[PDB]
Amino acid sequence: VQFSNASYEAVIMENLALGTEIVRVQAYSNQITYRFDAYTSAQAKALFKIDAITGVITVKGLVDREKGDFYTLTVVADDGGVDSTVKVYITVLDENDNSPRFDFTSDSAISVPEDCPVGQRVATVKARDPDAGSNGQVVFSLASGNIAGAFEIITSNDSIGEVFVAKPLDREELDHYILKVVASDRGTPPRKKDHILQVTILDVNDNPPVIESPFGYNVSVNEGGTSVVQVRATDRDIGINSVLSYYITEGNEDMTFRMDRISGEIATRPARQNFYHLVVTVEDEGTPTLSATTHVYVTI
Ligand SMILES: [Ca+2]
Ligand SMILES: [Ca+2]
Ligand SMILES: [Ca+2]
Ligand SMILES: [Ca+2]
Ligand SMILES: [Ca+2]
Ligand SMILES: [Ca+2]
Repeated sequence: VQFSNASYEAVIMENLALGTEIVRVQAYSNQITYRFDAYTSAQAKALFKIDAITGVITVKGLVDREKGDFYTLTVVADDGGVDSTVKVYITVLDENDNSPRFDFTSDSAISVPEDCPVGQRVATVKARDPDAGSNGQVVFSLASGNIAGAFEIITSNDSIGEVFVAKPLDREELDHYILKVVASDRGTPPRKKDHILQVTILDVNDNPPVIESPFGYNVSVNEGGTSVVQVRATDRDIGINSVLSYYITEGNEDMTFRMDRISGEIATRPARQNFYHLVVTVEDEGTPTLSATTHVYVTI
């Protein structure tokens, strides 16, 4: 009718082996038998058992702190003669038994213009770890593919990773990244999960046409429609940012010459001076418009 103690307490690690003895209830007057009362939860009765004779409570099931960190058992001491009851309080401590998992709201493929300023945010990732304290805090890093330190990841709220431009980008040097984002917990030792973020670098019109002849063109013609010279230029950008237009902008007031806008070929017009100094402008078709100038000196 009386118990060895006012209540019983035990502190156990989650995932403790089945059969582990956690506490012994003892009552005294007649044989005494021990059992859980009717009100003790189904969840608790699946995890713990009490020996009818000894009063020893053992681990019966898989104790998972992420499913519950505290149980109240009520134990009946039946002398076969209402029976006395006593409370048993079980605290469950944390194992670092979970790795971070990325949420599906995490960016996995982004497009960044190569003139994206240092400090601008280009992506966010989110990860969770259901362990307790340090075992559940998440910190992000860029473990590989972060060529020349282009990007940096900053962690908020042990939960969100913000990806920023850390160094100026240049599509003409590197037009894509495969960043291996790592979510680590702060367990000792830590558990980690990786996530791939693909970065495509978009072109800006940041390269001018470059004239292939550094000193311009010096030519003699002795012609109606006779080709005189082809001006050529290149451009390091792509798409419309490297599509070139060729114009004669000065020295052709008497209309002796024609320049094909696309090919840069100069011809005499179908149709007087012994000498012409043509100025040629080459423009790309991007924004802002970039251009180069060259000189074409024509002797007839
Ligand atoms: Ca667990
Ligand atoms: Ca963890
Ligand atoms: Ca845990
Ligand atoms: Ca560039
Ligand atoms: Ca460019
Ligand atoms: Ca260009």
